[PDB]
Amino acid sequence: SHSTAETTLDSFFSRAGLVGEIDLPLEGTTNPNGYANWDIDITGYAQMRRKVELFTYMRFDAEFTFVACTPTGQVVPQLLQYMFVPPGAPEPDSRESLAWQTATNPSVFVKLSDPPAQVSVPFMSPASAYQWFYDGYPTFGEHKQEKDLEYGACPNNMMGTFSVRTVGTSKSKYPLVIRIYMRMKHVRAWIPRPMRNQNYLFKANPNYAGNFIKPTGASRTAITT
Amino acid sequence: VPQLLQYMFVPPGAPEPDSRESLAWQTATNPSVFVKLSDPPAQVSVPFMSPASAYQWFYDGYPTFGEHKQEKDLE
Amino acid sequence: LTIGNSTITTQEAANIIVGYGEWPSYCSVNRFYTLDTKLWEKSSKGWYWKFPDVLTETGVFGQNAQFHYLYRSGFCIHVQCNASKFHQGALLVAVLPEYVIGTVAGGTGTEDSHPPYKQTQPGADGFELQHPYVLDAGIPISQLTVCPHQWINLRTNNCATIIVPYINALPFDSALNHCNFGLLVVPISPLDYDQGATPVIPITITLAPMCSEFAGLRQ
Amino acid sequence: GFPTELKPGTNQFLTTDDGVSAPILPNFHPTPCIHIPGEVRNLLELCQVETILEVNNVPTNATSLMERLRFPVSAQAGKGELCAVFRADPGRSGPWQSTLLGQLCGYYTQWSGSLEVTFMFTGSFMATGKMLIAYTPPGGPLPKDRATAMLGTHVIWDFGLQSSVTLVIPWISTTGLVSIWYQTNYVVPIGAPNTAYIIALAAAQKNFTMQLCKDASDIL
Amino acid sequence: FMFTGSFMATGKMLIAYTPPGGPLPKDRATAMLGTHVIWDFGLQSSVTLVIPWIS
Amino acid sequence: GFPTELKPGTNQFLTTDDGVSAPILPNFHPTPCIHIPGEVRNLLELCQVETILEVNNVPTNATSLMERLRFPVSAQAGKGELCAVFRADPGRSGPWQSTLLGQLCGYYTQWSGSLEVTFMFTGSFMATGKMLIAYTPPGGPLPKDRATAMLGTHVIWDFGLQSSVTLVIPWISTTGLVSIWYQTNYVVPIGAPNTAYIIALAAAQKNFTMQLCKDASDIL
Repeated sequence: SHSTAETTLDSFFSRAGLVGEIDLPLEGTTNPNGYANWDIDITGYAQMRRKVELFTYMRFDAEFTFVACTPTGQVVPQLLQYMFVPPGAPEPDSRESLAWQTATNPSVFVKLSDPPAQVSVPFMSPASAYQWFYDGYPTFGEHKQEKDLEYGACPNNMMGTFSVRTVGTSKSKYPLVIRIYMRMKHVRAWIPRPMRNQNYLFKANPNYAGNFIKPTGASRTAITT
Repeated sequence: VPQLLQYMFVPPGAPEPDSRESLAWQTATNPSVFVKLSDPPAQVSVPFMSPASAYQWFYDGYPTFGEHKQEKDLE
Repeated sequence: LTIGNSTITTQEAANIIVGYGEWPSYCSVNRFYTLDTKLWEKSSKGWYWKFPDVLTETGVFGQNAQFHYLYRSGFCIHVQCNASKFHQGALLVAVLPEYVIGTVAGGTGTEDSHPPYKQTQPGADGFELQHPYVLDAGIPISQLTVCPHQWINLRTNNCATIIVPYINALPFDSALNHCNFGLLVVPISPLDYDQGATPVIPITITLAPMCSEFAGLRQ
Repeated sequence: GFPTELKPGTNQFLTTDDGVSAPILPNFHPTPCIHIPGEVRNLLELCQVETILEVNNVPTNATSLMERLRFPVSAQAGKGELCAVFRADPGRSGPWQSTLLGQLCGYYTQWSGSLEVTFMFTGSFMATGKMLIAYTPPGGPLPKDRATAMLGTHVIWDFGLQSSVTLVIPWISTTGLVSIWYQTNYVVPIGAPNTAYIIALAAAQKNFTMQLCKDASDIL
Repeated sequence: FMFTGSFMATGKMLIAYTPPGGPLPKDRATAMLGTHVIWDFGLQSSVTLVIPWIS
Repeated sequence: GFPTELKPGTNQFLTTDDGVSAPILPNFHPTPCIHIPGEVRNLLELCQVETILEVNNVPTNATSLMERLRFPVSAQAGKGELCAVFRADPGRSGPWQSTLLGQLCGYYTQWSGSLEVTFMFTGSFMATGKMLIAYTPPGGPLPKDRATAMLGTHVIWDFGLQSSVTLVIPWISTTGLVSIWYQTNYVVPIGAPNTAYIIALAAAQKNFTMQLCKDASDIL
């Protein structure tokens, strides 16, 4: 229409929603080391995933934000860290790891009492556009018979990694609950792909299961209204 | 007190939340904002959402817009 | 252009269809490839093909294309379906870019290792769809028409053509490393015929790429 | 420092905001943009593409999905009703959630415009007959026979044309009904198949558009 | 070549020529590599072959 | 004071920021800038300088490092393979981490462009012979002999020229291989040393560049 701004592909992708959920309890077994990590899995949520396979070649940026709250929702005087891990850089392995003080890894000091801060990452893919389907082998190496260390994390598709840590030699005094939101500014796609409609079986692999359901069965017969 | 509260606008098409742990809270298409109440009060605005050209406080007809005029429709 | 005595009888009244109104491009020829005839049956569900890996065995320059790395050509694909005037049937031809083959993970435990070489190699003949409603990939068959395609009806036509340029995942593309595309043929209305008539419908597909590149590297 | 106090509500965080943030990498240079034959602009042109529609939904077996998307026709049935396509409302369940148009409209609340459909016939070259396309406006009662439907806007099928038969709905916004009826009996020459199957196509017109987004998701 | 089928018939045919010296043909694929003529039944007898040289 | 509320995330502290701070000394005057013959602009021109490369790595003794950077040649070996330089990938360990080009690329993640190498010979003035330079493209199997390598892009060495022999790699981006083979036997006049030692040089071409920085450090 004349006012078609709300109907464009940007508007069709203009929404900040739930992307990540990571918890850091004071004591427990989910993270007995005081820190956690999160891989960017857009395909994890079938809501946002089902959108992207409508096209095959697509480009998108993103911005990320962090929220710190207690199970009751109170605010406490502590700081938390966030840093982007490029594929070449190594992930942290311990709470006292040397990766925290690495200069080449961008990190920011943030006070959670300050209303939540938000950061953005530009286009990091070495290729021209993202490809959600790679019609070939997951690994880009010359070997096609072994279990290579580069399997799963290929330089041609991965788009980064985040880690969280509370810095300070003194022990943390409060429980933490962390929620993650993301949104895109520039989105551009080239070629449409038929929509994926049937039930999913795996979290990131389009393989499906032998029990067949149809998307609709409401209409009984042609003669029936 | 140090706590946060949520506010979101529900369009007529969207479904209302039913439980505290409902899946509607994390729905992306429903606009919601994270706000700290310690911050002096925040204010938000909504533009013209009526599908019609202007609002009508009196509808000289049936409350329901459906084709049935005898039952207790959900609408 | 004959290999000894290869002078087939070809149609001169093809129905010209253009793709997006765009002819192919330069660097970013008269050999007509011949494939084995396909038999269409009443209970048949449709077939599929994968290029260029399977194409490197049928063509005269295709056989040499096994050793050629890059490509630079325009595709004129001819699909031919000859039938009598009193036969019944309907066929769909379409091209699905970046067509990822959907493996089937059955059994009591929903987990499998790296795809077996048996599934990866169906041969140069082609394979049959297990459940053609989802194209054996969980992708609904209702939505193929958004991609380039053509309608083939026995009452209407006997041949069709498709022209598609090179679309790849990278500006610098490898044909022997990256799977480009594939062709899908599936019946919509099952073929019917009178008792005693010919029960086999021939299908032939013809394509004519221009040329490929050798490449090569040393240490 | 400079004397100015922002009005209360400075740190409100709403998703709709047109905010720009400092890049995490202020020195990286993005990869050059290339030209790709594929290109997408809006949702309107994607609605302008043709896709098949389904009518029959009797069988439910896994190896039986195909005869759903098409409906049969036989010469024994005559002067009656073959198939009645369900009510015209793409957003709701029925015929249109199978095609691309309804599903994309599924991510929206209300829409307005005009819709058009085209029909294709898959009979033998030696076959002939007459067919009727019936459209009734919303509000009007259910059609009774070919005569009642013929009063309104109807399309008559000729087998001298293969698929030139098409219908255009002037307006859609409780819902309209369309049905197919037997104007004459089906006659077939001897030595030819006694039955055929029918398929149809649908798309969206130029003036069709959506207004407001909806947060709708079903699986998973 | 001339064809004497019915007006309602259809099908596909192949004409194979191999140059002297070359081994015997095996199937349609091997012969298709060389100069071959493909027969179309949309044409009645337009199918013809020309041998560039014989000695 | 002036009515405007900044969006949340005002005090985020990221290292990449292009922020300017008030000087601690607002009255000091910096020392005048002088002209120095040395001058540096980017990392590209520093890659455009020549540096030696190493092949042999058999001995490890402290007083034995020098015979690593050069590899020997003898007249007894003929019609075979003298030395096979390791896979072409400057960032990873192998040949190139000894030279300046690989080490500076060590502070980066990915790179693209073309590479060139030049070879120098240190034989006697009275010596003669023939030599072969072999390059195989990535993907291709390992070379077998001089004949297989000769099919691809190869460089033939002539002793009528001292060091005019050079090789250029059109593209590098799993890794390529280069090797040296004996095209003919080594012949030497009587009264001359029976063996010699060989050295080589390497550099980067104009179109060679890096894209993204990496946080890599080894010692200490």
